Amino acid sequence: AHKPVGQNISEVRRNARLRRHARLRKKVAGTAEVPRLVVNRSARHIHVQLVNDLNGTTLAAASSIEADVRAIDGDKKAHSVRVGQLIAERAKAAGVETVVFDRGGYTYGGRIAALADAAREAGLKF
Amino acid sequence: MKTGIHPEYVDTTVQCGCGHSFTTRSTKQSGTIVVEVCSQCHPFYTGKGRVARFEKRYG
Amino acid sequence: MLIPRKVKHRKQHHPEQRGIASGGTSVSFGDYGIQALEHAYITNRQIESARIAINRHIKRGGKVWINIFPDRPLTKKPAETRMGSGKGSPEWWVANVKPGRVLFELSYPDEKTARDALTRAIHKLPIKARIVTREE
Amino acid sequence: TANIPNKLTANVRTRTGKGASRQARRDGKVPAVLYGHGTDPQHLELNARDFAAVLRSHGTNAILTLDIEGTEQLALTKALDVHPIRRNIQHADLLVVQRGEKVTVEVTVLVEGDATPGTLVTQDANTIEIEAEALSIPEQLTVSVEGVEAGTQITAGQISLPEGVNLISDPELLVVNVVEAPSAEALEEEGA
Amino acid sequence: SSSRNGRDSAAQRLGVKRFGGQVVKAGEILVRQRGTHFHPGVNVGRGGDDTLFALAPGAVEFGAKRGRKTVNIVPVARP
Amino acid sequence: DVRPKITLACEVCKHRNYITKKNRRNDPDRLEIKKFCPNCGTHQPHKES
RNA sequence: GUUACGGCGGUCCAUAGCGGCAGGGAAACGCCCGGUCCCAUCCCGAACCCGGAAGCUAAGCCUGCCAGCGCCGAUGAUACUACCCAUCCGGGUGGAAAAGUAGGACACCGCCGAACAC
RNA sequence: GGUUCCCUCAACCUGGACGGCAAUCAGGUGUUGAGUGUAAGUGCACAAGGGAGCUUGACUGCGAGACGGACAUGUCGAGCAG
RNA sequence: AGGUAGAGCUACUGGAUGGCCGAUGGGCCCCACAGGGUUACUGACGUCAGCCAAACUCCGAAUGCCGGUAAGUCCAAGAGU
Ligand SMILES: [Zn+2]
Repeated sequence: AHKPVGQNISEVRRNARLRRHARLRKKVAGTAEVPRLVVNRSARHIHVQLVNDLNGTTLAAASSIEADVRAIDGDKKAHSVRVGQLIAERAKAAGVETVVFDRGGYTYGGRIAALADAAREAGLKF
Repeated sequence: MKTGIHPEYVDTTVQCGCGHSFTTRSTKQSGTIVVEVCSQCHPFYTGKGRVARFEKRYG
Repeated sequence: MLIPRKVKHRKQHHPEQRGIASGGTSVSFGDYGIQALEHAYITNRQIESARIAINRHIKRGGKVWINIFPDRPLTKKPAETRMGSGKGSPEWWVANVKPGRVLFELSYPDEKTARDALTRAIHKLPIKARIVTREE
Repeated sequence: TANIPNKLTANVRTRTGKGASRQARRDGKVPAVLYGHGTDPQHLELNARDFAAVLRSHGTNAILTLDIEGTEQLALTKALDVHPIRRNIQHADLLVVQRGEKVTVEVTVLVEGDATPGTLVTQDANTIEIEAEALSIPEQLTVSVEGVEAGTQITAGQISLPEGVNLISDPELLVVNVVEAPSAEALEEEGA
Repeated sequence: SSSRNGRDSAAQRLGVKRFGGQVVKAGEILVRQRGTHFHPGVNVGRGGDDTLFALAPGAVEFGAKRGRKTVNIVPVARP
Repeated sequence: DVRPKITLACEVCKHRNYITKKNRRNDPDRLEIKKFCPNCGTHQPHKES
């Protein structure tokens, strides 16, 4: 019988991110007029959503799991630009033109900053 | 590793009194050191001039 | 004489003398006990006089429990002074007793000497009281 | 161990409250409640003198068979409300039980015998918990202090229980603590 | 001798000014307090000295969110 | 006085726009700080008199 | 539409938690490999960041069963109380606890997305 | 003081040269018992508590609507422009 | 919206009764040191049972207060502003 003594770094990392995501969400919130752009990052992919916090409903969502994004022959940040452009097309196809950015806890920079600037040049303003 | 805050660090080479040699990295600017006791020399690992002064003049 | 080591507040209002006792209305340790039938402030001087009276009757054997403690101070202002200028310094410690409370207990091998011993203690207290046992 | 249920006549109350319960007591009655796995509590009334006679000769854990408007019902006495001063019985809880059911019950332990002449007996715990059949609850539990010398902690796990009765409380309670009898100097220093 | 006591300070008239269901204007004071015994809710702000005031006209409504007592302002629908 | 009252003046128009306090033991020198000068209409360096 | 699946939220925010036993890797979620580049350590690529895909569900995460601990908790009775009778005792109409008992309970609800099916 | 970002204490158990109950180091338990310049109270772990970078809003012209009030005083405030 | 009456306390801060266990101290004997048992001894920590508080609170009324609403009195309260 094996009995681990402490906490794996995965558990420490996970609870620390949710800790600093809630500290973020004490200010930003989603409304139908000005939705919220939630981004989730992993070691393989990146996800975005447009959430309306008034009733807890998701408007549009783009992700790196889509077949067309996988075909890109760049690095991880090259797929983040592709994912950012998809959400901007889907955001404006539902009448949304202004959003607020929810970085999800992660540091703003690198992959996250690549996605946001891809969705800024594509029409969304935030 | 920050740029200009750490001691200058270069690969070295240790040579013992039993003829053993290693290939390690340390902080010594010389590039090599010589030691008379190693893992192969000290009695506690192996289990095997004052001594010579009494063993030469007196026997 | 029983005296608390320290009380947080030295000069306190008078303990209220309304209602009947909520807890302590039963015998837990000994075989016999003294149950109160009136409200009063039982001073530590009366408690000491009332457990010595129990001691002098059972002599050697038996055990005595005291279920109340003089926690609450009553102040007295200095003699022959006009009213006013502060509140007096505490003098004697009392225990707020309500009807139904069990004050003393006793554990002695025979009944007549134990019931007689508790009666000597009742005559030292400023209230009506009775002797109770552990049975319903 | 087998018991015979005690017959009592219970009348269903019409009005409940503090005014109605006080009036019922003045007429020589005790309000009572019959809950349990019936899961629909009945607010009953019992004759004050007849109910207390059953308690006198059978103890607090008395099995009862009640007559509610012509229908019988096995009941157990769960708890009693007693005035501290008047020693009344202001209320009573009745729990519905059926034959063969196991119920956890507190029974009294009694001390008997005559120990060493130089010792004093001090019983610490008045009751211990058991778990017996509906009709197979002992009316008392007996321990013996005979020839017991000096300091001995009689323990709850050393009490001779009948068949079909299992101790529920932990087996390390201190029930009877025989001790050397205090002297005239031990009396004086204790309590000052 | 004498007494060393005898001081006190002016009562500050703290407390709930507008109660549940009571229609208020914008900027109107709802609760005066020291700490956040009551936290702000929707359309309610917290002042410099922890005063809760309405940010929009409506009706007062007390709630509870994540273990915290809150004060909320709900709109009144025009006829 | 340890904490005296000091007047901060614009370094362009020499107008005395603000008054505040400082500890002349922790800050033996004249306090230098930027504040809005209404006469100039923009944030300018203000230095203690 | 199906799932021992992944995000984002809610409940006058534990009936949802702690603990124990047995199980899962389809895509995802993770540990994991390395420090060329954006970036970083009051020292340290541990962390934050970046580029990947040899190993594993051992941990996080998720599923099922437990009532040992915490949690919720009546009916009835009592304490207390507004008004009213009552010459010092007390009572009537209305309201009604805290503790305890029978019990409940190893959560419930909504929007998107995956793999498969249609 | 302003803002942006990061963090979780006290106590207890175990192992360590001077070193001891208690200094610095390491692992575990630990949901607030520590801390908040300063009395007490109301709050604060979502931190208002600990750490770091830049900084001067410790502004100018104003201020719908309110609290409190013998009067004179006193207090809160969204929002507009520079 | 409250924290009074009541009640409750391993739910906090204090006070406090009796058992059980047993570190720490006087030690005694272990020839002086570390090396083990002993108490008419002192007894932490923990635990079982019974309690107390204007400046204690995990709880918690009846009244009173603020607002809405439907009526009542209405040739009068001889009301309110
Ligand atoms: Zn100027």
